[PDB]
Amino acid sequence: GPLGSNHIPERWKDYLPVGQRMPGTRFIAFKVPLQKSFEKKLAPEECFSPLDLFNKIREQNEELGLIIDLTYTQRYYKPEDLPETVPYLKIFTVGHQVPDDETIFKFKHAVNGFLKENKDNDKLIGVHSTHGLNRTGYLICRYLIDVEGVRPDDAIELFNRCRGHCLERQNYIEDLQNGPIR
Ligand SMILES: [Cl-]
Repeated sequence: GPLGSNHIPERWKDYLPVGQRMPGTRFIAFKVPLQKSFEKKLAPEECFSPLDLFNKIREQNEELGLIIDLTYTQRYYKPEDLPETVPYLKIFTVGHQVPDDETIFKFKHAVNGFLKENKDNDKLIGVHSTHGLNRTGYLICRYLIDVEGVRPDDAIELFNRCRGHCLERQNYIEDLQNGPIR
């Protein structure tokens, strides 16, 4: 049979696929869409493909202008397979430590480079990890705190309310609340 991993990440099925766009920002968070080979392991209602991602964005009357992918554990999809042409960036966010400073800067640079080129539209920066929750929430909130001067608890609350789930990792939360501006 074909070569290619296709295991469903632990807890992936448990999360709402796509959050609401965060008002006051151009962020939106989602869990990783899965390419076709994964679907052998899913019920139809559990599937969440790249097509489903774009459909759900459209349902909100929004449009992605950049995808930032934080994942590393498997090949989940190839950007060139996305059914809409959208700028893409991989930023590997590995393991469970607070994302390192290089990762934080690469995130900020990607966001800022997108914004500076899109001042006549409201296209979004879509950010995903596996669950679209922990690494995603951390980086979004770190951006808001550092770049926009948002109080950490206000960033976390906005992220949580829009995502549909609360940021879980306590070390991430603690760094947001008490760690340094990068
Ligand atoms: Cl991952």
